[PDB]
Amino acid sequence: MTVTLNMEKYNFLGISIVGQSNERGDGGIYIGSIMKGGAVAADGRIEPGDMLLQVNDINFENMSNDDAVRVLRDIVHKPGPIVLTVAKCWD
Amino acid sequence: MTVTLNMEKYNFLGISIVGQSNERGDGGIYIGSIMKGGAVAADGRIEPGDMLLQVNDINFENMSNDDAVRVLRDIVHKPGPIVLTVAKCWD
Repeated sequence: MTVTLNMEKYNFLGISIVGQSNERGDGGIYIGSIMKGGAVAADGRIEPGDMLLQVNDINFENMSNDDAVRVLRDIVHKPGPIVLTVAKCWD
Repeated sequence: MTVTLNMEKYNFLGISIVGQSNERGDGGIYIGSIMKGGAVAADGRIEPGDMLLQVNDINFENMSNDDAVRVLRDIVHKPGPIVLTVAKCWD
Protein backbone atom coordinates (compact mmCIF):
# COMPACT_ATOMS: atom_id res chain seq x y z
CA MET A 1 0.00 0.00 0.00
CA THR A 2 0.82 3.58 -0.67
CA VAL A 3 -1.37 5.78 1.50
CA THR A 4 -1.06 9.39 0.35
CA LEU A 5 -2.36 11.50 3.15
CA ASN A 6 -4.21 14.85 2.92
CA MET A 7 -2.73 16.91 5.82
CA GLU A 8 -4.49 20.08 4.58
CA LYS A 9 -7.80 18.96 6.10
CA TYR A 10 -6.16 17.14 9.17
CA ASN A 11 -2.92 18.55 10.69
CA PHE A 12 -1.57 15.63 12.77
CA LEU A 13 -0.66 12.14 11.45
CA GLY A 14 -1.70 10.26 14.54
CA ILE A 15 0.63 7.28 14.80
CA SER A 16 3.26 6.16 17.17
CA ILE A 17 5.93 4.04 15.51
CA VAL A 18 8.25 1.46 17.21
CA GLY A 19 11.33 -0.62 16.42
CA GLN A 20 11.20 -4.39 16.69
CA SER A 21 13.86 -7.08 16.16
CA ASN A 22 14.48 -10.67 17.02
CA GLU A 23 17.78 -11.79 18.43
CA ARG A 24 18.91 -12.45 14.83
CA GLY A 25 18.51 -8.79 14.00
CA ASP A 26 15.52 -9.06 11.61
CA GLY A 27 12.68 -6.62 11.96
CA GLY A 28 12.07 -3.01 11.20
CA ILE A 29 9.84 -0.07 12.02
CA TYR A 30 6.15 -0.71 12.76
CA ILE A 31 2.95 1.15 13.31
CA GLY A 32 2.77 1.36 17.15
CA SER A 33 -0.72 2.74 17.69
CA ILE A 34 -3.11 4.90 15.59
CA MET A 35 -4.54 7.93 17.41
CA LYS A 36 -8.34 8.44 17.40
CA GLY A 37 -7.99 11.93 15.95
CA GLY A 38 -5.47 12.01 13.04
CA ALA A 39 -4.89 11.51 9.28
CA VAL A 40 -4.08 7.81 9.58
CA ALA A 41 -7.19 6.92 11.63
CA ALA A 42 -9.23 8.95 9.11
CA ASP A 43 -7.77 7.24 6.04
CA GLY A 44 -8.42 3.94 7.69
CA ARG A 45 -6.12 1.79 5.58
CA ILE A 46 -3.17 1.31 7.98
CA GLU A 47 -3.27 -0.87 11.09
CA PRO A 48 -1.15 -1.41 14.21
CA GLY A 49 1.66 -3.84 13.54
CA ASP A 50 1.96 -2.89 9.88
CA MET A 51 5.56 -2.30 8.77
CA LEU A 52 6.65 1.22 7.71
CA LEU A 53 8.77 0.85 4.54
CA GLN A 54 8.95 4.41 3.30
CA VAL A 55 7.83 7.96 3.95
CA ASN A 56 7.89 10.52 1.02
CA ASP A 57 10.63 8.51 -0.51
CA ILE A 58 12.79 8.24 2.62
CA ASN A 59 13.39 4.60 3.25
CA PHE A 60 12.58 3.25 6.80
CA GLU A 61 13.59 -0.47 6.42
CA ASN A 62 16.84 0.15 8.35
CA MET A 63 16.14 3.30 10.21
CA SER A 64 17.02 3.43 13.95
CA ASN A 65 13.85 3.81 15.84
CA ASP A 66 14.81 7.15 17.46
CA ASP A 67 15.80 8.55 14.03
CA ALA A 68 12.55 7.17 12.57
CA VAL A 69 10.52 9.21 15.02
CA ARG A 70 12.42 12.47 14.65
CA VAL A 71 12.58 12.06 10.86
CA LEU A 72 8.79 11.46 10.62
CA ARG A 73 8.39 14.49 12.93
CA ASP A 74 10.41 16.63 10.52
CA ILE A 75 8.56 15.36 7.45
CA VAL A 76 5.27 16.08 9.21
CA HIS A 77 6.45 19.67 9.70
CA LYS A 78 7.06 20.09 5.96
CA PRO A 79 3.83 21.44 4.63
CA GLY A 80 2.12 19.06 2.20
CA PRO A 81 1.02 15.54 1.24
CA ILE A 82 2.63 12.70 3.20
CA VAL A 83 3.17 9.43 1.26
CA LEU A 84 3.51 6.31 3.43
CA THR A 85 4.59 3.03 1.85
CA VAL A 86 3.48 0.27 4.06
CA ALA A 87 3.63 -3.54 4.28
CA LYS A 88 0.24 -4.91 5.55
CA CYS A 89 1.09 -7.40 8.35
CA TRP A 90 -2.18 -8.95 9.62
CA ASP A 91 -1.48 -8.18 13.45
CA MET B 1 24.71 28.98 5.81
CA THR B 2 21.96 27.61 3.69
CA VAL B 3 23.43 26.23 0.49
CA THR B 4 20.63 25.46 -1.97
CA LEU B 5 22.08 23.18 -4.54
CA ASN B 6 21.19 22.96 -8.27
CA MET B 7 21.22 19.17 -8.99
CA GLU B 8 19.72 19.73 -12.46
CA LYS B 9 23.10 20.77 -13.88
CA TYR B 10 25.17 18.35 -11.58
CA ASN B 11 23.67 14.95 -10.59
CA PHE B 12 25.83 13.86 -7.61
CA LEU B 13 26.28 15.79 -4.32
CA GLY B 14 29.86 14.78 -3.75
CA ILE B 15 30.32 14.58 0.01
CA SER B 16 31.02 11.88 2.47
CA ILE B 17 29.59 12.60 5.90
CA VAL B 18 30.78 11.16 9.27
CA GLY B 19 29.67 10.99 12.90
CA GLN B 20 31.88 12.38 15.64
CA SER B 21 31.49 12.50 19.44
CA ASN B 22 33.58 12.98 22.49
CA GLU B 23 33.30 10.66 25.44
CA ARG B 24 30.65 13.04 26.86
CA GLY B 25 28.42 12.39 23.89
CA ASP B 26 28.62 15.85 22.24
CA GLY B 27 29.13 16.07 18.53
CA GLY B 28 27.08 15.51 15.45
CA ILE B 29 27.30 14.85 11.73
CA TYR B 30 30.13 16.48 9.75
CA ILE B 31 31.26 16.98 6.21
CA GLY B 32 33.78 14.10 5.75
CA SER B 33 35.32 14.95 2.38
CA ILE B 34 34.11 16.89 -0.70
CA MET B 35 34.51 15.05 -4.01
CA LYS B 36 36.30 16.82 -6.89
CA GLY B 37 33.34 16.31 -9.21
CA GLY B 38 30.01 17.15 -7.47
CA ALA B 39 27.49 19.89 -6.53
CA VAL B 40 29.16 20.74 -3.23
CA ALA B 41 32.67 21.17 -4.71
CA ALA B 42 31.07 23.31 -7.45
CA ASP B 43 29.14 25.55 -5.05
CA GLY B 44 32.30 25.99 -3.08
CA ARG B 45 30.78 27.24 0.16
CA ILE B 46 31.01 24.10 2.34
CA GLU B 47 34.24 22.70 3.75
CA PRO B 48 35.42 19.47 5.40
CA GLY B 49 34.71 19.49 9.11
CA ASP B 50 31.64 21.71 8.77
CA MET B 51 28.65 20.43 10.76
CA LEU B 52 25.53 19.23 8.88
CA LEU B 53 22.48 20.66 10.71
CA GLN B 54 19.71 20.06 8.22
CA VAL B 55 18.90 18.70 4.78
CA ASN B 56 15.61 19.84 3.05
CA ASP B 57 14.16 20.37 6.43
CA ILE B 58 15.18 17.01 7.90
CA ASN B 59 17.17 17.70 11.00
CA PHE B 60 20.65 16.01 11.30
CA GLU B 61 21.78 17.28 14.78
CA ASN B 62 20.96 13.88 16.36
CA MET B 63 20.93 11.58 13.44
CA SER B 64 22.84 8.24 13.73
CA ASN B 65 25.61 8.33 11.26
CA ASP B 66 24.41 5.25 9.30
CA ASP B 67 20.89 6.74 9.07
CA ALA B 68 22.42 10.10 8.04
CA VAL B 69 24.07 8.49 5.05
CA ARG B 70 21.10 6.44 3.87
CA VAL B 71 18.73 9.38 4.48
CA LEU B 72 20.95 11.78 2.45
CA ARG B 73 21.11 9.02 -0.21
CA ASP B 74 17.31 8.91 -0.37
CA ILE B 75 16.96 12.69 -0.47
CA VAL B 76 19.53 12.80 -3.27
CA HIS B 77 17.34 10.36 -5.21
CA LYS B 78 14.33 12.67 -4.94
CA PRO B 79 14.51 14.81 -8.01
CA GLY B 80 15.08 18.49 -7.22
CA PRO B 81 16.88 21.22 -5.26
CA ILE B 82 18.77 20.06 -2.17
CA VAL B 83 18.91 22.55 0.74
CA LEU B 84 21.77 22.01 3.20
CA THR B 85 21.85 23.97 6.46
CA VAL B 86 25.35 24.01 7.69
CA ALA B 87 27.39 25.31 10.64
CA LYS B 88 30.78 26.68 9.37
CA CYS B 89 33.46 25.15 11.67
CA TRP B 90 36.88 26.52 10.61
CA ASP B 91 38.62 22.96 10.31
